[PDB]
Amino acid sequence: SKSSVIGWPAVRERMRRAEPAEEVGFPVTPQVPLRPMTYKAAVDLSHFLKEKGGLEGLIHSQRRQDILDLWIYHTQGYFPDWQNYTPGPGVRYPLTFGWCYKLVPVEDPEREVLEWRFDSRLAFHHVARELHPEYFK
Amino acid sequence: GNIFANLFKGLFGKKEMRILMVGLDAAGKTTILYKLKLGEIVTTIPTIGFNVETVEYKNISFTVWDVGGQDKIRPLWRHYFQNTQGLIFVVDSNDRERVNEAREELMRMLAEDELRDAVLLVFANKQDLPNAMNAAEITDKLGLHSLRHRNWYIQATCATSGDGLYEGLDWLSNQLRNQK
Amino acid sequence: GNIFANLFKGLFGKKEMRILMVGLDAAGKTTILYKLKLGEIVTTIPTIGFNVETVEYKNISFTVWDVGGQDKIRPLWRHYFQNTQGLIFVVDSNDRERVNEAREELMRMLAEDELRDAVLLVFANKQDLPNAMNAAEITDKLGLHSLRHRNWYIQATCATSGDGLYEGLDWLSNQLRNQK
Amino acid sequence: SASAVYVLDLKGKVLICRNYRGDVDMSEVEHFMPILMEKEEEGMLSPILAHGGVRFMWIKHNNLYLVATSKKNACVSLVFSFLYKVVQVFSEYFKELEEESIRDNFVIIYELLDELMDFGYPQTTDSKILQEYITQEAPRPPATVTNAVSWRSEGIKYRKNEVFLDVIEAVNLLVSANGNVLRSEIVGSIKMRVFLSGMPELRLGLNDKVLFDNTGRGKSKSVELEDVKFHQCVRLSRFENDRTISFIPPDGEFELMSYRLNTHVKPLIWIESVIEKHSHSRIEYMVKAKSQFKRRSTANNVEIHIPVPNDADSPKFKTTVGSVKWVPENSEIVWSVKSFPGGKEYLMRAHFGLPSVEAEDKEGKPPISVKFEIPYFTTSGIQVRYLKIIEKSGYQALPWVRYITQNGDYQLRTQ
Amino acid sequence: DRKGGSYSQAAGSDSAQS
Ligand SMILES: Nc1nc2c(ncn2[C@@H]2O[C@H](COP(=O)(O)OP(=O)(O)OP(=O)(O)O)[C@@H](O)[C@H]2O)c(=O)[nH]1
Ligand SMILES: Nc1nc2c(ncn2[C@@H]2O[C@H](COP(=O)(O)OP(=O)(O)OP(=O)(O)O)[C@@H](O)[C@H]2O)c(=O)[nH]1
Ligand SMILES: [Mg+2]
Ligand SMILES: [Mg+2]
Repeated sequence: SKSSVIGWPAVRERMRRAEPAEEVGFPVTPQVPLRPMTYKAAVDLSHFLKEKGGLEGLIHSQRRQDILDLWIYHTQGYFPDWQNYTPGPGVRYPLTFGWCYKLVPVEDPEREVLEWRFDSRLAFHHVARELHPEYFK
Repeated sequence: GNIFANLFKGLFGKKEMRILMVGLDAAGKTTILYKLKLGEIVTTIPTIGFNVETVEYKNISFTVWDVGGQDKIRPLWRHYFQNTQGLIFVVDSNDRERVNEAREELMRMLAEDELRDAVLLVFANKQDLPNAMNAAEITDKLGLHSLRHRNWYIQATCATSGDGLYEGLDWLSNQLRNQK
Repeated sequence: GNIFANLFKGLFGKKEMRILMVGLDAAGKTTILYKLKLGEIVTTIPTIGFNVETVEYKNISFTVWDVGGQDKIRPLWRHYFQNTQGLIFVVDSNDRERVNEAREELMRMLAEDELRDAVLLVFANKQDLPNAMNAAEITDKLGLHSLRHRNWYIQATCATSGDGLYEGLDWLSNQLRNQK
Repeated sequence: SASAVYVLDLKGKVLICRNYRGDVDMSEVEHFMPILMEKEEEGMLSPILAHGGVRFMWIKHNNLYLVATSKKNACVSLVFSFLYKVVQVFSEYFKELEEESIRDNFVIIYELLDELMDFGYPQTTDSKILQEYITQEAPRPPATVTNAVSWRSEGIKYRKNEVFLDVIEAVNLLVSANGNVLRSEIVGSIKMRVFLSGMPELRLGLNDKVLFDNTGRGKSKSVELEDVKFHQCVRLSRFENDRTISFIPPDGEFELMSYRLNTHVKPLIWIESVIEKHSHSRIEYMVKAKSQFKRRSTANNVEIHIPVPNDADSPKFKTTVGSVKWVPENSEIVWSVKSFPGGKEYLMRAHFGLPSVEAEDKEGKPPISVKFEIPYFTTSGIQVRYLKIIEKSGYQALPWVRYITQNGDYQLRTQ
Repeated sequence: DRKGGSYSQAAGSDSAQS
């Protein structure tokens, strides 16, 4: 994906610029399909982020996560809802199965510093689903 | 990339700029806008909504959007805050009772972080009666010197005569453009 | 579109214009209208309603609609304001008691927002008795100089003879028509 | 519990009537017209009339009054539902609702009326199902009506499986004359035109606030619909359990779900109107329209209706953008705009004369209504997630849907 | 094309929820 590779450097720079701690409406591109990210797609995205870097070890922040989700939605049409973290306290596991990224403490749950960490077993083990069976339906 | 087209356009004039027209009702804003656009004293009913026009002078197309000062239209000025580069406040020195209301409305309008790059533009309207104050008493009453990070200038313009509008336009152009 | 037909019509005269006849009763309005249309002093009863006629002079058809000055007909002048472009006022300088009433009626009629494009056309009627005032004393008493945005012209005409009617017509043509 | 449903005409002539219980004489229809005339002339006219002990409930159709007489304390709501179903069936079978078709298809009309309801109890209401047994151009009744699935006919085969959805938005704004918006409600509409083979069972999934909260994803933009009403094919139990939207789509265009919730956002269009009406001299229309929608969105076919004076004449229009046409039939000025990009600001200055003679009676102040319709715009932010299309035979579906935003009850109170 | 918003392809279910 040439577009994803091109957007990765700018996205990483924007995420780094934003510290760790205006227009209204919901415009939609015409004919662009919209659907949630798949497990295989999530695994591929996690692998691409790990290979390109800038995602593993970065301090977790709401603004950076929102920017990354918006960039992913713009570049692929995947809804920015699969990049969710498991409830704390402690390590936050990915909400969507197949994701290779997770948030772990680096030191109230909101005051805890979290960092994105790669996890290959997440794409194969549903740790978040086991922890929260009710949330998975 | 090449920017030869931009230089060619600027050699003959490309910058246009923008402007905003806000203030209390019956403050001469509509008359000032009409004089800037046409140059005649036109009589109109009170501005229920707003008027948008453009003025071509000094190679800059200063588009000004007049806004009324009605009670139901006072909170409607937030729609013009999107894609705005300037803001003009029209004072009414002949209305002592509405001076406090105009000051409160101006403070509310300037207390928004969205309108930060728009410098202050205060015009003294109704400069035809002896009761009108000078260019310093009105500024002192409004406290224009206490506006942090705001470039404010007081200019006196007469709606009936039209004098002083050129000075205000030149000041606005100098604030917007910082070139030769 | 083409305007060749309009130019061809205007080559020999196309503009017509309009006129109004207002004033108090027994002010020589009917006699003045008869002299303008016919050229003689015709004795007529008080104008209960109105008289409508047209006169062709200087290639312009100046339509004249006489309006009475009756108490029940005083408020009926608003009906004639529609589709009216000109107005001629006839004063009665021989009625000192009715002078104030005529001035008040003129002020009330001059305070209409619809009647703005019509300039002042004051006719000094009853200019045959020694008690008749001059062309400035009547204007000063009526305050014609205080009519802002009103093109007023004072002309004295004698009902018995007819002197000055041509001068008033020429002044009206010059004020209305702005061509060579 | 209506005694007989009949179809009347504008002159009081009954286009067609069909008794179902026989407890009321057919001659009572003659007294319906004088009663309606008296009620209208006295302001007491209501859809449900009453001729002594018999109530004559009627509704105003395109050209005729669907009067359904009744004698006992029957279900008025049931009668209204039956009348609505009959109107929908007539619209489906007959493209026009006028006297030209009432007297033209009576042969099939009598059969349809007999089959639809019996003894005051409606029995058949599926227009597609009814078209398989009653035609104007007969076999045994279909088993789909007898079967549980009365909204998905089995055995339907199509060369392709294409379903066209419609995300219809209804922007209703009630702005008072004081400048404040009182009633600001947005009604969603999920209508799909399904054309596939077989009896697919749609498995709808969208960005609902309740569903996201239950799944734990209540942090992104999710629509919190105050009122969500599923269609007939929608299973109530599945939605009641875990918001499971599973139902068999019908063959053709149908309304699956219709969201309905209030809106706390700014209006898409800000209209400021001024009235410089001289006392019988002239009038001013200081109409200013501010587009509060996103600049990336354009309002196609914008028609801002501005009510002019009832006796106004000789109007002059001094506007900036958009054609202005004065329609004497509507007695209002329509600020017609072909395409209105978001953030646009159009200024208009109306000026017309008035008759010298004052009006004998007042005319009222009708509210100003706009007819904006900006498609491909989702103000509510509700995003469809997935549509589970499952078939017993097995096929690859290609669903389609379009989001359309239009102007609903967007009225502005006049000054 | 078509007025009212062009038709867009839809998914089958929430792939991110398993
Ligand atoms: N005579 C006179 N009146 C003035 C002068 N300047 C301002 N005014 C008054 O100010 C009013 C200005 O009206 P407009 O300019 O048309 O409209 P506006 O200032 O935007 O006020 P709103 O329409 O209510 O929003 C006029 O009605 C005048 O009465 C002046 O120089 N001379
Ligand atoms: N003797 C004399 N009387 C005049 C002269 N001018 C005006 N009048 C008087 O003014 C009156 C005006 O009469 P008309 O002109 O026929 O009608 P009018 O002016 O419209 O007055 P009303 O019909 O009552 O409204 C006459 O009856 C005269 O008595 C004049 O030059 N000489
Ligand atoms: Mg104004
Ligand atoms: Mg007379």
